[PDB]
Amino acid sequence: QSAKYHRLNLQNPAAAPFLESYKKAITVMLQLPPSDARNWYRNAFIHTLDCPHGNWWFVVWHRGYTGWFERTVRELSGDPNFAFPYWDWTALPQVPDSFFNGVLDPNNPAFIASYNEFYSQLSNPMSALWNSFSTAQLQQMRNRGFQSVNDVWQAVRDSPMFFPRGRARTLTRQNPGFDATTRRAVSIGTIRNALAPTDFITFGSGKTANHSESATQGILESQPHNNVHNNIGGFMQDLLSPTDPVFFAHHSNIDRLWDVWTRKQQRLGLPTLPTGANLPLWANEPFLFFIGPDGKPVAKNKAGDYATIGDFDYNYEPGSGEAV
Ligand SMILES: [Cu+2]
Ligand SMILES: [Cu+2]
Ligand SMILES: [Cu+2]
Ligand SMILES: [Cu+2]
Ligand SMILES: [Cu+2]
Repeated sequence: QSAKYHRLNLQNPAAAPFLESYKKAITVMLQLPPSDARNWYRNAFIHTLDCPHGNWWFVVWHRGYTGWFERTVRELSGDPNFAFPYWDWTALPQVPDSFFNGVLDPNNPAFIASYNEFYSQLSNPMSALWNSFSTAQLQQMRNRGFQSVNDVWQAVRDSPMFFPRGRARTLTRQNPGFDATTRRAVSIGTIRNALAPTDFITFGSGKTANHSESATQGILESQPHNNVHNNIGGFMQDLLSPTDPVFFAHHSNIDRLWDVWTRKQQRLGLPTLPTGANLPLWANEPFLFFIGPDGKPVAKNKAGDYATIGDFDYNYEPGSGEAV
């Protein structure tokens, strides 16, 4: 658990400068040309293109994506100590009041206001990106049902995934609280249920052949993760969710709950990952779309590279977890 960087509770007074650094980076990334892969919308589209939902690649893909984006925020904030604070929704079952301030709020006029402007600004860059894809990357797009960039845009338009100014979230500063179901989903009882499994698949959601396929889900994915996404509403209810800065605070917390689970398993001398023939099936899954803090494609392009915190070199201030 020794590490250079420290993911703190966003309610920790020592986290406050990191939330100001996050606002500085968001402003930079909204101002970068969408030819730069660290542009705010370019970053969100990595999620649309490659995120697994409803399978055993859930926690590990999100560990990869959050750790790379953490480096990008560190770089573009000029804050060399930056680490993503976590939203402990078990302790704070509401959108944090701090995420309604400045560019932490995706209704802020610094954000693209309309689908029309979004398409205008991102269409040529996303076509250029498509035209650059390797054989391997085009196979990932085929596995996801995308034959061209315009199939991605059809999904963006028809879902819909983009929300205009005033609708970027459903929850508001005045009424930021979760509904009864989502309050239960983030309750200490449900979190303890989420941590109880003693094998990776039951913890982290069901095995599939490729990470664009849907399977049975674990508690961590199906209850606190999914219910929080949908109760926030707007961007957070669909696959351009990382448009909302709170996405990374939500995922800092999910990743903390994984760290809690791994340490619980280690204490009991039980496996922390899939075992036997399942281990290479899981570890060898291609993750081909991550962007480093220099805006270049990353070398670490398989799920197994992200099994541990590893090179990302962060630890957690302890939060809501198992009964001691
Ligand atoms: Cu330190
Ligand atoms: Cu996701
Ligand atoms: Cu630098
Ligand atoms: Cu620099
Ligand atoms: Cu999520």
